Amino acid sequence: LSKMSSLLERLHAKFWSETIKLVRQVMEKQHLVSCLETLQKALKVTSLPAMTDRLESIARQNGLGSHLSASGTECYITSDMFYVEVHHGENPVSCPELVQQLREKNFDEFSKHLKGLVNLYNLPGDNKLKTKMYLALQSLEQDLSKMAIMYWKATNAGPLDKILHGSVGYLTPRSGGHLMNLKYYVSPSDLLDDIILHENNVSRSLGMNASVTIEGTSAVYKLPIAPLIMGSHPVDNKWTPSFNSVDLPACFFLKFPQPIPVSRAFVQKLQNCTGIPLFETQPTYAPLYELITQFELSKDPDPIPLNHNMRFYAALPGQQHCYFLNKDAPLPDGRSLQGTLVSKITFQHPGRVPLILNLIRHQVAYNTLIGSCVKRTILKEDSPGLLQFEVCPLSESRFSVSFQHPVNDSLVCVVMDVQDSTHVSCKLYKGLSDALICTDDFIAKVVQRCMSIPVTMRAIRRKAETI
Amino acid sequence: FLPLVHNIIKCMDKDQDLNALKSKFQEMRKLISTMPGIHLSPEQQQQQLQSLREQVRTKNELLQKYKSLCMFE
Amino acid sequence: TRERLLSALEDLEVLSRELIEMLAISRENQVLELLIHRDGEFQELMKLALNQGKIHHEMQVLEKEVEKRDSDIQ
Amino acid sequence: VNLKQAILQAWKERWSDYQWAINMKKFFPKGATWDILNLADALLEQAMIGPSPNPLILSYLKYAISSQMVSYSSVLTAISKFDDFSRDLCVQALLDIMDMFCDRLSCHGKAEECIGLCRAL
Repeated sequence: LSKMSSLLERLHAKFWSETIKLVRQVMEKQHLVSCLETLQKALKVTSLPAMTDRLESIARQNGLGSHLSASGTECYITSDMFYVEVHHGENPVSCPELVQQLREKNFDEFSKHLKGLVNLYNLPGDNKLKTKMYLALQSLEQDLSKMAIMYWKATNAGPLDKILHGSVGYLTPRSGGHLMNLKYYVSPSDLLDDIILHENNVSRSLGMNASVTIEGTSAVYKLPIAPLIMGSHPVDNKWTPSFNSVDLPACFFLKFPQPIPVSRAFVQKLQNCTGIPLFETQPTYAPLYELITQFELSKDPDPIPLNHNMRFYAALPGQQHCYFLNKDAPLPDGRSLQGTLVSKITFQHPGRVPLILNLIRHQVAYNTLIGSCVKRTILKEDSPGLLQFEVCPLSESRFSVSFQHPVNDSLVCVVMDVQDSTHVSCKLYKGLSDALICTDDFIAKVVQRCMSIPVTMRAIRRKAETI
Repeated sequence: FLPLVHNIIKCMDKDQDLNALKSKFQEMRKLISTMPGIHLSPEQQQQQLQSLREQVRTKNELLQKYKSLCMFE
Repeated sequence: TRERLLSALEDLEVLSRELIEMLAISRENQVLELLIHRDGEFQELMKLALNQGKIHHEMQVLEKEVEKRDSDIQ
Repeated sequence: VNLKQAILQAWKERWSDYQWAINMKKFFPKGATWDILNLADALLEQAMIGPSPNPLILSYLKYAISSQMVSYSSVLTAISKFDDFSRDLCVQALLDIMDMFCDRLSCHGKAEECIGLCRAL
């Protein structure tokens, strides 16, 4: 449309040397040109100074200072982040991640790495403390490394045990802009794909993660600037006490990529274990089952909201299931299970990080058991089957799945309590005059092998119907 | 094509007429690469190729028929 | 296809000149993006042109075989 | 058909207590004051199976007391037949149900119902 009048004014131009002479006279006499350049870096052909130009464009894009010394060597330069492609330290590592991205045509991941390296050193201090602040992170990282190695000294456990029940976790050290990732949990479903063997080339995203970092806060805290574990209790870790240290206006963080919904009693348990307040302002509490459903539905997004009204449907092989997750059922205190989304847990010194993680592992395990109901499969109002189930919270870390007896007509309620990360105990609750359905250890076996409600309910139904 | 326009923009950020006339001469080279010898739509090229394939097939089949056929014994 | 090639040529020519000239008189992202589209489509048509050149060489060999079989028939 | 099946259908499709009352009327043409059919017994059995009572069937029983569907005598007998006593939550629920009708405890019927209220007390 506008191109038609553009071609008409172009026909008027046919009816430019004077324009070049005008540009020359102005030469004898900003943002737009560089913006067009940064759009057009996509269309540059592969060549050595052109790739230097596109890397300079990445530098201008993420706010960093480019400097070439040749067509080979180009430096990205800011107050501490200084590295080349061919402050206060060497250029440490020829890291294969950045080189592997740049040897291919993967410049956006290079941009993400420079974004992460900006967000590491964007701390508010006058730059001197910044160095010391980064040093504190280094000390923390070293301590964290030792603890995982201490666990590897303790038992020669596989990576799965290192994830599920060990100290720290599967620990990927930092490399470029990617900060240090602890994998504290991987579910029995998310372990499997479409039956994964878990050998030490395990994926970064294969589970639930938490990245450790430093961040400037509004308060002042005392953090170590030295590797705090010089002496190690041979099966534990043991920390020499503080001061060294200095009172940086910052704190360590465990940032989760996807915010975890946690209950109120979790908030008090973690503020007891840490000592530092978690929610600086008090947030707006919500029922946990809303947040669990928003978490599980916002895993795989679609533009249509499900409009569930807490009545989820499950299409299974030899069965069809319905679930009522039943928020606002009252606890013994008289209130529903109220929780909020946590994303950043602040700790001061690294000895807290196993205990903290055990708490989060507990919480994440509980969410997976309530995560298995939240599905998008709509087998709406099918007259065959639709075994109508209910989930209610009797307490923190306990819940109950209530459902019709497969033989008789009284209710049967299976109460599940999540003791630890991989241990969930189960009790069948039955009328005094009913049929034998299952033993509790069978329910514990199916739960710990699958970590999903509907699979265990089908196991209950099938082992009832064989008898 | 377009990286020369990029160099003209880079020269404008630096400051010229030379690369502009080189772009004009490049469009003259574009005329020389419009010379080749193809003018029909590619559908018409496909029609011509299929018709000529059928022609060579039927002519070879006729000549093979008269290779094999003797009117006399 | 020559008409579409040449229209893309002259359009690219004088509209890129317009973009250069408005840069020069300033010291227009939409017509920029359309120039990007015209450049890509022109390069695609040049690839189709080289393919049709291969097709025409095949056609020349094929019509030589046509004339040889015609001479055998006659 | 049975009272257990009607209460259990009332649990399956979520019925509010008044819709439960209407559909309970519709399932059974003879009311039989609902105490011949032992409404309080079936509601207490299928409410007190878990460690904690499901609030749906307790809401059904609290409506069936506050509205005068079920006499106090049948409720007090069905409360008396529970024991177990290892679960404090079910016992607290039974004491709230007793907190509803106690101090009121007024039969308005035949004298045999009043004798039944005496034995139930």
